[PDB]
Amino acid sequence: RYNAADIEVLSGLDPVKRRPGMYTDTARPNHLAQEVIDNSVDEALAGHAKQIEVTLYKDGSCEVSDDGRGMPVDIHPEEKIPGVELILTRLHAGGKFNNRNYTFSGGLHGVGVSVVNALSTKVELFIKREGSEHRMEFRDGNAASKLEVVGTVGKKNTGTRLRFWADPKYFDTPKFNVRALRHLLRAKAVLCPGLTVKLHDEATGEQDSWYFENGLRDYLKGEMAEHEMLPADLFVGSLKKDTEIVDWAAGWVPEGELVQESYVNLIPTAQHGTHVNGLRSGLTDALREFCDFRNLLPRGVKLAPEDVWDRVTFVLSLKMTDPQFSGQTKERLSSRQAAGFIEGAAHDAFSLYLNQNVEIGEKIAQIAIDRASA
Amino acid sequence: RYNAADIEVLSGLDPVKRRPGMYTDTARPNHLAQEVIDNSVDEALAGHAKQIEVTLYKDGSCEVSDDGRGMPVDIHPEEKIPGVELILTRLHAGGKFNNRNYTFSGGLHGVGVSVVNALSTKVELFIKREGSEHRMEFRDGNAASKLEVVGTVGKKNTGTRLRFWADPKYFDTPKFNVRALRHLLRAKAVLCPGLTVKLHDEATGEQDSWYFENGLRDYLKGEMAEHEMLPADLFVGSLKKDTEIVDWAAGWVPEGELVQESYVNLIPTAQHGTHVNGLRSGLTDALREFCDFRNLLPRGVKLAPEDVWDRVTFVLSLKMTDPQFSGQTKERLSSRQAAGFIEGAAHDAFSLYLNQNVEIGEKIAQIAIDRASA
Ligand SMILES: Nc1ncnc2c1ncn2[C@@H]1O[C@H](COP(=O)(O)OP(=O)(O)NP(=O)(O)O)[C@@H](O)[C@H]1O
Ligand SMILES: Nc1ncnc2c1ncn2[C@@H]1O[C@H](COP(=O)(O)OP(=O)(O)NP(=O)(O)O)[C@@H](O)[C@H]1O
Ligand SMILES: [Mg+2]
Ligand SMILES: [Mg+2]
Repeated sequence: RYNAADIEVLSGLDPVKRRPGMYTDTARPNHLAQEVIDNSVDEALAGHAKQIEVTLYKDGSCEVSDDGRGMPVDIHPEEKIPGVELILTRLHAGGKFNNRNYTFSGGLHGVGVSVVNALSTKVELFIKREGSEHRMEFRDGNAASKLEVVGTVGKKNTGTRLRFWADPKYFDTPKFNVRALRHLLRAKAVLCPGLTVKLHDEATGEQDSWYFENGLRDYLKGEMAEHEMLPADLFVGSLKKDTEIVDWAAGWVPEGELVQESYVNLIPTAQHGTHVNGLRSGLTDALREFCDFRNLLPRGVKLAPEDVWDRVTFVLSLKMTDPQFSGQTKERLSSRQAAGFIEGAAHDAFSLYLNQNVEIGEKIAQIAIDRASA
Repeated sequence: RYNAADIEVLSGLDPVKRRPGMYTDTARPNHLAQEVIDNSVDEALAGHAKQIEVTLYKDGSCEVSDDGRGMPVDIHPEEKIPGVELILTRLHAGGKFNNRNYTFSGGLHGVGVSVVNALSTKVELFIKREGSEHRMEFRDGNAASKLEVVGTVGKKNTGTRLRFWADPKYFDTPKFNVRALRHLLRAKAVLCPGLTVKLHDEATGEQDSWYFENGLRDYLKGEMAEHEMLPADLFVGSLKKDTEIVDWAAGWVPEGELVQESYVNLIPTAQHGTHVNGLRSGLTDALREFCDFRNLLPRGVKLAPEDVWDRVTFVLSLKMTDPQFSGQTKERLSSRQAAGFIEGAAHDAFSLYLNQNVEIGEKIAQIAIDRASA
């Protein structure tokens, strides 16, 4: 029949092994690498790392090296294991449930690295802290070694280096999408100024290396260099509040295909969420108030946000303490705070731009008016 | 600094309370009710329940009652607490990790009910099993009462009744979307024939009761009675293989707005996924093997899936052992197996309909090819 005994409890990393679809993208191990990139970028965003180096080995493994603080090797006071063993083997264990150890961290669930380990036949990592370099190895998510000291290092030579071999049984294909991972990694250098990011595909000999201090405008200009945007130089804005920061570059294109990237604590949000909603409302408000204060609007036509957005190319990078994502892969942002904050920020900053740059704003407005009439 | 002590381990329901966005749609508590609905529908899908009754009380709470097997009240052999206590209190604990207690269940993660309670100021449930009626109450996710024997019942009166009071701090709005929950509940009666589904919103004066012995074709006809489809009588198909079942009704609409509903073990998948991709592939493949065999397709123009799919209206219901969803909200199905299974079923079944009903099959092709003209 049906009793309490028929209720089974998955513990440790087993929930990830039995249903990985809810913890990662099972199409490719790219998002597993992303999880490791993110923890390195989070160290970078906290002013502790200045270099992320990603290597795609010919044996299918991927490795991420940062010069951040290194994940703790110390013994957990109420968990009996060294921190790294705890981090790699337990769900909902992480340093980012507060805003003490990381301010604007991409990681929030304490699940990321553990998913990598749970879905990797092998994980080998080297941590450098307190003058000593350590090594720990895992197999099929289980601890495969002890906390080894492999060498001595300079006191301030710190960092985490993690290399994982994705188990092909959990994925439609074990092959990495290099173009996507290349694009992803460069944007991390654009969005975290001062961070040097390198990628090395040992299968093709590719090397790439990025460093940008103030490059959001030039980043989006470069991604649509073939197309004619207006303003030709890409309206950019910003707003800081030490709990929320927003940066964006936006343009309107009469012809061609649209770059539309959005980010939350440097994590890409493919289905965009609420922060993109605020940018649309704010830009729309500033544009329907510019069409009316100047009577650019034929009569009978009213601008819907859809008309504003149909031909926009934007790059939105929001940073906030405690975002709210809909899943571990973090594809849309559902924080309701974000919609208003960006709408206001963009509404003020675009209104000033238009009343300062009247002829350009008209040419913007005509693109929206042409979409609404249609 | 930053040592192992700074790594926090959230246990119990604490992960849900600190980051509810990854476990539910925090825009409104609708998805909390869905989790309770889903567990009742799974009892129905296992041939043990024949009526689910949903009541949206004016005090903001929701209650879902089924006449199924009732969730276990005995003590778990290795967890020491009664089954209901384990179900409500622990993550990744369920009877749906195998195909023993439920064959085609919507639930797969063992997390659903725990999320509802974890995000509710109060939860009160009644179970009917073993001739005795039990009751247990929760507050803020914690057990607030014991497993009380509140009454006696007949041997064959069995069932589960759960009432939860969603904590308003976790949600953008505490009011339920009745239109959405109304539409949802009707699909459960349509997709599980013989199941009687009742909705009672005590605030809207609304009462509803759904029962269909065969309603898939009639369901889509009613939702697109406002537009003229082709075939006017709605091409439908089906296929069973003792591991997966697929049912669908599909039509092509020259004018009006397209209803496109997809389901996996009766759980709605709004961002459809692989089951819809296979249906699109099968129907498109079958239509060119018809446009080319009957030479209705101009050459130099080719039929792509987008052209077939541009104006399709479908309702697709897949049932399979071990689906794979991308998140707790189960918005996309990523099982790549399902894509092929439906493609074959749809490809064979659509080829037959066209070759028998060609004057209709032609007018279908005209919609697809004209759409390709652009
Ligand atoms: N490169 C690193 N350097 C230092 N600490 C790290 C590093 N990578 C991971 N950590 C620690 O590992 C813990 C858990 O990481 P992880 O499993 O990725 O979950 P999370 O990053 O905290 N949040 P999420 O990724 O959304 O599940 C964090 O609390 C960090 O303190
Ligand atoms: N109405 C019910 N009748 C009988 N058993 C139930 C009922 N509701 C819940 N259960 C049991 O409680 C377990 C946990 O349910 P739940 O937390 O909703 O997750 P799940 O159904 O296992 N899968 P998921 O919904 O994706 O998390 C189920 O596996 C059932 O065994
Ligand atoms: Mg992380
Ligand atoms: Mg469930």
